[PDB]
Amino acid sequence: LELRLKSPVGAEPAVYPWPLPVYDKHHDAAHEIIETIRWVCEEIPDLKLAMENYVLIDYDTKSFESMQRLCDKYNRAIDSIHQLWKGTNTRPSTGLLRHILQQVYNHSVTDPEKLNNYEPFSPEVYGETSFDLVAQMIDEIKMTDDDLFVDLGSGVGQVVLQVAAATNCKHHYGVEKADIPAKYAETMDREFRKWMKWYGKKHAEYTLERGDFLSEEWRERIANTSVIFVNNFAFGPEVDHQLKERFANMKEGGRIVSSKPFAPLNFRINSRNLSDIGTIMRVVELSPLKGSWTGKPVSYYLHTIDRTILENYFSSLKNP
Ligand SMILES: O=C(c1ccc2ncccc2c1)c1c(Cl)cccc1Cl
Repeated sequence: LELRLKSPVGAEPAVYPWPLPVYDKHHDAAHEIIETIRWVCEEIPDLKLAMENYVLIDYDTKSFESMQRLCDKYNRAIDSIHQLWKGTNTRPSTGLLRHILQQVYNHSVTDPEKLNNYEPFSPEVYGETSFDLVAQMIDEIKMTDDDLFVDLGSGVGQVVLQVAAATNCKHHYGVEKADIPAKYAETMDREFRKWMKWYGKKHAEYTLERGDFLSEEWRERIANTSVIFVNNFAFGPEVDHQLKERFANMKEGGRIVSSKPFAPLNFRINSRNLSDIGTIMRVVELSPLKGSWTGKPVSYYLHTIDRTILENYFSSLKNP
């Protein structure tokens, strides 16, 4: 007993067992099947024509025969369209990406109890504000092929997968120290690549890793990163202090996107604060409410390595 969904690009079919898995009280694999068919029909206009109207209105998620009717109607339409293309990979849309990331998480994080995360910006609630906030950030930082993106404490890899699907960075890295999210990130990686192939969607190169970003190996790695992303909201003072030390080795124009600023927004250099990281970096608050945002009143911080802050203070002492 199983349900099969044919790929719009001829990849290996999506195979679901019956009874279908349940994700939570209001979310299950049946709704995922319905939403996948709908997204495929949205992106392929010919497919919508081929597929009968009623099929997506009258379905019973709790009926094997009903779900199988729904799956067969889609598959036949996939077959009709593949015969039409016989007679002679882009980036996913934002909408489709939200669906893919949720789908990848649903298939990967099978026991979310195991995460022990009660934080408001945790993997279990990613689609709520994070997806939209990360999307707002991608539009604001505007990375190129010369950039290398690192998420320090990447969890199950959701930020890395979103940025990789949206940008053209040389490479995207995610580093996670903790055992449980790092083991789930291995499945997230497999599922992401499988589903992206199924939809026929392109993504940048990315690596999800297990490791301590405060290690010796990661000192030179932070130093050579152009865009660092770090949710440092719960970070201790020692972790904060150590990170500032790693950031002090970054190149001019290097950027750090974070939840809490690493330097005051109103930092003013003087004879007493010359050790502070604020002497070598600009800091701005980016709030989607300032930048048609109707979500949570959230903000993130953009830091830019700029050693001219320090250079100017010295030139000012030498040239009054
Ligand atoms: O990680 C965050 C994030 C942001 C704000 C937060 N506010 C309070 C608590 C945690 C938080 C985490 C993030 C960042 Cl830094 C940039 C872009 C998109 C996202 Cl989702």
